[PDB]
Amino acid sequence: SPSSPLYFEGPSYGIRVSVGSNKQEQQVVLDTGSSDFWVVDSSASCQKGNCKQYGTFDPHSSTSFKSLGSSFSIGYGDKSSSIGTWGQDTIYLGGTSITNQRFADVTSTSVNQGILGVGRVETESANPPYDNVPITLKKQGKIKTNAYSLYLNSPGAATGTIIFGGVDNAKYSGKLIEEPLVSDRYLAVNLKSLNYNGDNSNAGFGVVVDSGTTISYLPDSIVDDLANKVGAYLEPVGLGNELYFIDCNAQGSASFTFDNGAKITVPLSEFVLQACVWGLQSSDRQNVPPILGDNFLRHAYVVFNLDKETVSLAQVKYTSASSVSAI
Amino acid sequence: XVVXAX
Repeated sequence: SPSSPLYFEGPSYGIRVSVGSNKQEQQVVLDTGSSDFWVVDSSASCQKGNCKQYGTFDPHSSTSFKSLGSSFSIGYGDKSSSIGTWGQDTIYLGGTSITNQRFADVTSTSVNQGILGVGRVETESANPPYDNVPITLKKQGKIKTNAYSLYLNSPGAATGTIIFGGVDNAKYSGKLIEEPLVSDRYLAVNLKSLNYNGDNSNAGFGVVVDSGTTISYLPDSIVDDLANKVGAYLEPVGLGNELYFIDCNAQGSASFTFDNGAKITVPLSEFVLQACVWGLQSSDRQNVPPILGDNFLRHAYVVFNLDKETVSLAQVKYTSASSVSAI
Repeated sequence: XVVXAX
């Protein structure tokens, strides 16, 4: 199965991939919450500091690049956005390559690096839809099933892993528990309940299982009481946003129960992020769908099956042992 | 942090 290391950057995990005849190196966010692959053009205008520390792409020096001429724009949940023009080229990832893959060459962005969106075609910022990277990996015979497994690995590990088309059965406990999707567009599953260090709360709503989000965002119906219980407090992050902070010097775990008996336990240290922000935030206040992000996902082994339209979950097992099978 | 598509 093709597979890639995932490099912890702090807010995100990067995947390395090269583009074009001259194999121009990029490190881009591995994002299960979006569906388009895009790179930072060498001549782009970054809106916020240096968005060119994780590679750039110069279309003019790849003899295999072709612009498609159509414009690309996308907005993300954190209000960052990108503008560019679609093109196609050869892409190297996972120890393999795909030819004539559509991706955007971005000429202005407020994101800090490019993004490899590996989500469903329904969240592509395109009309008509097109074959994004997971679809092409299957179509070109690199994998038999449009599916991938995510192992962000422990806090402090340097590198996690994504396996395209395969599953490492050594890296979880119990059985993978398959969940159907509950969104028309996202890789989202039902969250049944949340027991945060003994304060238990009904949920019963969908959550996007999102590698491209740093922390986790849930409705006020859950978060309000927890903020009171844990001492989380709103402060301006300013201007006119605010987030919950928490004392950096604040035992136990938070358990997330899904359908079909799946339960993921997350140590409470995952909820103090260096001033420290709380690792729970409000999806209502931040104007995003509910999301379980990296602080959750480090504690799960997750199989995203885009053919079957399922997400399967099990408690992660941190181990060098490996037993990979095709999904 | 970041929160990745609408």
